[PDB]
Amino acid sequence: GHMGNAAAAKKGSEQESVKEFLAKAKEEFLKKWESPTAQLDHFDRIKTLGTFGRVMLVKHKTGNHYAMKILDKQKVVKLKQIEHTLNEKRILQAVNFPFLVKLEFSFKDNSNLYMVMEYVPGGEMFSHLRRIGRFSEPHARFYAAQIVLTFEYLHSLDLIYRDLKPENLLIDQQGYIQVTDFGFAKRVKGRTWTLCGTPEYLAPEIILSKGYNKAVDWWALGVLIYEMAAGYPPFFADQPIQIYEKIVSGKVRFPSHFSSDLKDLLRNLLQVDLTKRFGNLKNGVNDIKNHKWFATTDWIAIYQRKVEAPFIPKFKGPGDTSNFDDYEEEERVSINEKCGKEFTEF
Amino acid sequence: TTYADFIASGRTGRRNAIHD
Ligand SMILES: O=S(=O)(O)c1cccc2cnccc12
Ligand SMILES: O=S(=O)(O)c1cccc2cnccc12
Repeated sequence: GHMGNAAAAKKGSEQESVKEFLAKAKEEFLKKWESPTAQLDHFDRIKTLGTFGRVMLVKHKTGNHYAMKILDKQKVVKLKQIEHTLNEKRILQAVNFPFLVKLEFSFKDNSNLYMVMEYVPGGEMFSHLRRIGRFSEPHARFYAAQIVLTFEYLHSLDLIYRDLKPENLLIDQQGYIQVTDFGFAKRVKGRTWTLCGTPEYLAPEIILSKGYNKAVDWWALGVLIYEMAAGYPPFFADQPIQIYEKIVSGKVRFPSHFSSDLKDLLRNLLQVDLTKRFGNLKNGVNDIKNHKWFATTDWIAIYQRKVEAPFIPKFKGPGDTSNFDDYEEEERVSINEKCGKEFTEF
Repeated sequence: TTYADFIASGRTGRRNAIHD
């Protein structure tokens, strides 16, 4: 067969150790989920890092920098995101993984909800990808491996993520990925039905109004790996409806510089037939982790953050924001409480 | 090229989620 005796025994033991790690991780998650912080004047507001509202760099007045997310309650209501948003705070307080951004404080006032997270200073993968143009296959693989491990973790907790895209992946000071934005994350032991996500990254079963499951995240991983290695996504067009036509068609074309191993992996991730899509089969995530394109990946070394990253962003000190774009800076909290009943639990 | 078609699409910037 493909593996000799030593190799097969090593892989077997590695897979059983993953099961052991995940069982403990699910126990910690459920304990925190069952039994889950500050105020606006505790922080000096510095500048706006990104755009329901804005994310701002703040300095806690222990001197540490954080990214403070500000959500207008009326906006959350108008976009019908009330349950998605209360759930995002609950998920972020309860999970724990090296590639998931860490929530440190939460609170609210008359008009806004606030989530204070660790500041990830290296900027969005999106910016780096558009600037460099495309990532080499080893560079794309280093990032992909972190997403594989992160989805393996989240899916073991029965959480579907549903918003993978380079815009939602931050690069930290060591060049590793931080997943942000859990507004669409949900516990789904079986199926769920909400039409949500980003057009380029939607699995066909979402577009076709089906009940769907965590397999949509593995489709989205295929889209991400393709966009990282090509510089552009596998399905695009002027308007979303034409993008959906390409996604459901069952056809994908690849750049001539893609390796044969990469094309084979992507044809198995970007698989319209759910009975054939990697991540959705009897062997689960092992079909992905054991694929030839990942043969050089040391999964435990990635998890321990012992692999040298291909890209280390510029860090000129604490509070440096040079990796983020510039946005217009605004100041206001209403004298009356907005949407009090809808957000009582936040 | 496919890259030129990507530029022509107008969807090269940060992309919004559906609910926007
Ligand atoms: O904003 S929520 O309350 O979360 C919400 C979720 C789903 C459908 C909705 C339809 N009309 C109003 C609100 C809705
Ligand atoms: O500014 S954003 O890119 O929207 C963003 C969102 C959530 C957490 C973040 C942590 N550090 C930097 C930026 C962050």
